[PDB]
Amino acid sequence: IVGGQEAPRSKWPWQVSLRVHGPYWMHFCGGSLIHPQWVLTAAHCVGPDVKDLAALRVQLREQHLYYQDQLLPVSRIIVHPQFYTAQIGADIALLELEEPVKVSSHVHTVTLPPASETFPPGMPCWVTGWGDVDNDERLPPPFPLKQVKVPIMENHICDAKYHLGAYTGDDVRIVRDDMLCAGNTRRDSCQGDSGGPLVCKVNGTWLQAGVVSWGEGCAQPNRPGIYTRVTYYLDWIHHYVPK
Amino acid sequence: IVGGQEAPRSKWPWQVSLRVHGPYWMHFCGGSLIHPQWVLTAAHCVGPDVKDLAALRVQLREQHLYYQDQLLPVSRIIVHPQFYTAQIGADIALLELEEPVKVSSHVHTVTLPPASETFPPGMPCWVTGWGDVDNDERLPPPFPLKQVKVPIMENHICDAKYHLGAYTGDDVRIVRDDMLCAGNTRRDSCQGDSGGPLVCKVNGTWLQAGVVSWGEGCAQPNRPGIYTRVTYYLDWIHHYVPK
Amino acid sequence: IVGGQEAPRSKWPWQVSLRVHGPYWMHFCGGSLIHPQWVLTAAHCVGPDVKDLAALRVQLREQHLYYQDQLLPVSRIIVHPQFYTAQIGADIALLELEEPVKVSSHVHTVTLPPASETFPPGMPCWVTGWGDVDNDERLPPPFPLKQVKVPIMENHICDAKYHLGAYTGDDVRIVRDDMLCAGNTRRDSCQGDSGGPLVCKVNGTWLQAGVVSWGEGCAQPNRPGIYTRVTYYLDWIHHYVPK
Amino acid sequence: IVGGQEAPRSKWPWQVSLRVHGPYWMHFCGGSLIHPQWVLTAAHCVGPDVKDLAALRVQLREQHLYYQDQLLPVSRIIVHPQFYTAQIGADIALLELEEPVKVSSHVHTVTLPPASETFPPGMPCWVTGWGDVDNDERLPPPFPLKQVKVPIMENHICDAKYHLGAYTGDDVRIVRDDMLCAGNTRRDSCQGDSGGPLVCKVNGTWLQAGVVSWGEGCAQPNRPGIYTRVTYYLDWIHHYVPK
Ligand SMILES: CSc1cc(C(=O)N2CCC(c3cccc(CN)c3)CC2)cc([Si](C)(C)O[Si](C)(C)c2cc(SC)cc(C(=O)N3CCC(c4cccc(CN)c4)CC3)c2)c1
Ligand SMILES: CSc1cc(C(=O)N2CCC(c3cccc(CN)c3)CC2)cc([Si](C)(C)O[Si](C)(C)c2cc(SC)cc(C(=O)N3CCC(c4cccc(CN)c4)CC3)c2)c1
Repeated sequence: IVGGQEAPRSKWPWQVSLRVHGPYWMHFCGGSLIHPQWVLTAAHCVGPDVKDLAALRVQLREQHLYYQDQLLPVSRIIVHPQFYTAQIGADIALLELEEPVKVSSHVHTVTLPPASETFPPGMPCWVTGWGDVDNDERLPPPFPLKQVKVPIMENHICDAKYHLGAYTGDDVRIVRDDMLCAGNTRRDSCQGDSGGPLVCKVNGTWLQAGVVSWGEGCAQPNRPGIYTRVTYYLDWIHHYVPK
Repeated sequence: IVGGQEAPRSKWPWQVSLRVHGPYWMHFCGGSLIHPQWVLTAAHCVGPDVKDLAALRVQLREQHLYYQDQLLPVSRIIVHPQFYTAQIGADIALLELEEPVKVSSHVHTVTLPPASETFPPGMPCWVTGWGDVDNDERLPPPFPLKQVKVPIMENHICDAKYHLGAYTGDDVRIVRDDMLCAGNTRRDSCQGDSGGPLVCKVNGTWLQAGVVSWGEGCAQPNRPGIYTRVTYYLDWIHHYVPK
Repeated sequence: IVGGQEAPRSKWPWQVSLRVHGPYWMHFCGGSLIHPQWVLTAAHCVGPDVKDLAALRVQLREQHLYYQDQLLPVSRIIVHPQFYTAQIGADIALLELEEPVKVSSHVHTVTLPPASETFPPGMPCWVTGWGDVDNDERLPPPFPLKQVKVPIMENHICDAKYHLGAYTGDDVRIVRDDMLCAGNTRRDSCQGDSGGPLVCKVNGTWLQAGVVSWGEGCAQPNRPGIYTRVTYYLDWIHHYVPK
Repeated sequence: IVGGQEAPRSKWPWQVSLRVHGPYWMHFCGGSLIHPQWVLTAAHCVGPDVKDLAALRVQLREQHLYYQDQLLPVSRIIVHPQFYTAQIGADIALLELEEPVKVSSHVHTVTLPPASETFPPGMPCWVTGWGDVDNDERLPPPFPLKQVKVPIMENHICDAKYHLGAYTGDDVRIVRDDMLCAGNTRRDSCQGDSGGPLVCKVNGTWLQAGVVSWGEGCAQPNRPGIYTRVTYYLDWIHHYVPK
């Protein structure tokens, strides 16, 4: 997370950390708990190549990475079948846990948006995670969960920005319709935040608008953060995740 | 080049090395001389973001990088306006030299196929360059130009290979019609060979079939080298480059 | 610590971590609390070149680095004036804290041997720290304090081992009289354990025999861990540190 | 080499490159040819641990590293028996080739000094090699041999400089009598130059005064280059090398 601050303990009870087995169970991506037995993340975190489930664990909301881990194994990885890269799109995946988790005030699910929410500019939205705090700059020990409030920008404006300084033709769309843009040169998500939630407070309720997907670097001029737009994927999600 | 050998000095007289200004004029990509004043390369070598022309140079056929350079300035970079990443396609670009080269025995142009050329599956073709000799293993000093023989394959087969051990749906296309595949777990192009030529000798004439574009790593199981298919962009190339 | 395990929280109440200012207060060396206001460490951790006192802090006994630090400022660094490199010797230093620590169950001083103490060859001693778990392999998060049991050996034996597979003449001394050796190919101190304590329980009392100083790598054949011999510098230590 | 320039072809016909076997025969140190079958280098290049001769080669004077190698194997490594580290001293070694080399105007031996030469300040002296051109900055391709003219400074002045900014006691000698000091903040030897020659022109004849040994970094204030003083080691050399 570029900018923002350490999250209070009482916030974002749905944030998860994904871990891969190596010299230690290392954090490589975020996620969100959307049901007691399902985690929502980015496909590029766990694909497009098939991975060994045994080498994967999930860790539920922790204030500091690694310090009080209780790692949960995963029975299934479902990756959106149109996923190949994040720039093409469908950067979205589901992790099914081997057991349903017990929920509490500090660990519980996030609400998905109804299909028709657009998340226009000026909505209040936060992104969270344990990624880099700037380009090629890791989150320091003790690895506190960070949050940063990020401005949403309309897709056609974001797409036009991405064309600035580029050879790509103006009519060749960069930012796709299944994506959402947010952030600026002070406030952004970054590497290690992928797969985590962008959430907005609508009519009193926190809703997941996006999954951290990609960008050109982190907090660079005219290159805002790109997120998988969750509304585009609700039917796919509900094919696997009970309501 | 993975699984290759050093090229004899009489061969590949069209090969070029692209150089970027830092502590020295470092090689970052290959190219091919297709006209006395024009180099054909990959877009991803030089875009999608516009970079400074003064920081770029071209080096013509050389047995050993850096030893006896004669570096040529570039007057123009033309990047296909559809390019944004290699996986989406249109990974092709032209460099116009400030001067025509005085062509010779050691240096000369490669012939581009006619639009109708069907390079048959299995045809033995050659890819050349100064890239990595395996995954994350750089070509050692003294940086001899390498060559490797690689069998062309049908896009349908290469697509189906990319889908083995992958979550991507089988009907979702990974290898596209503007691409061409070649190579296997012993023979392949690699990082720093990008932009460089895949050539096939067809009824006795060396034709450029492909531009080194991308892959999942180098020489991995079921992940052949992917090349921009030259016949596909013939008209765009001829829009700028004289016959 | 190589070939060790995580220390129980009741043990090694004298262990300290030295911290240097960068992007965070990074651990670079261990130390031992030998008086409420004094830390014993290795000179090479802080010299031979004079560095800024404000960039240094001390952290007292902690189960996991970084998690719940309470960092203590240092009012003075005293480096043995004979020190220039560990191989020459006099690798020993004192840090005077700005304040006496309020000693307790969890935090307290280690006892230094009397000048006459002959720690016998073979005696089982313990070395503790947050250093590397093998050559060029850093202690993983969450950075638990480790311990390992290491047999003391006679300098004459350790010297002769250092000379095996070496050009150094057999009469030319490598391990010196102000040094003490311990460890084997399974058990040893390592990089980042430097300055930290080698302790032996002698007729029921934990005495500090050594300061982690140097070695040829960690846990290599015929290259035991070398430690500054505490009895040797007792008078210098007592020149500054009250009984 | 820090400062100075690429050496003309016609100079330093006695410079050698030492190579270790890995992905390629990589340069790790210099040396000088002092007899057709003997090379003079620094012990720390090839010790103090016994190394496998088969993994070692010597390369005689080359204008550019790697480009026209003819590597020679070594039958014997003789390391000064008092060597353990460079700061202790006796940083000197001999490589015996399996065959005597043929000498020419471009490849031939350097003259050793008579025992009584002191090489006082103001003598004109050059150091040569293929090392780093500044701290942690490698010599770029095409790796030209560099030279730099360096001022000699008297041992007691150099030793006093090394004490400046240090904890080490003023009467604890840092720069030993078997060493020689040369260089300043613009002109110095560096990592990869070790084992190579410092040579001075005395009464018309080029003489090797030093072997590149150590220092604190390269071209830092008050930290000039330190060399093994060849006059101290002439009897040892002549025990092995015919006159
Ligand atoms: C199977 S597709 C694929 C393959 C590879 C791969 O294996 N490669 C590349 C191809 C190479 C090659 C070359 C020549 C020949 C051959 C044939 N054998 C192969 C071998 C090695 C690598 C990638 Si990759 C994931 C490494 O893409 Si890019 C680093 C070039 C990339 C592309 C883009 S598009 C503008 C942005 C960024 C980038 O800036 N990132 C990634 C996203 C990060 C991020 C994360 C989270 C949030 C945000 C928003 N602030 C940003 C920031 C850093 C990075 C993709
Ligand atoms: C002012 S004295 C000095 C200076 C430098 C330094 O600045 N250098 C080296 C010389 C270079 C140079 C070359 C040519 C010319 C010039 C002149 N311009 C300079 C410049 C860079 C470096 C050192 Si240094 C600390 C980097 O010594 Si060594 C890496 C060669 C070394 C020497 C020895 S002696 C056998 C062992 C190890 C080693 O294996 N270690 C260190 C100890 C560690 C350790 C720590 C704790 C416990 C244990 C026990 N298992 C082991 C393990 C790794 C390492 C010391």
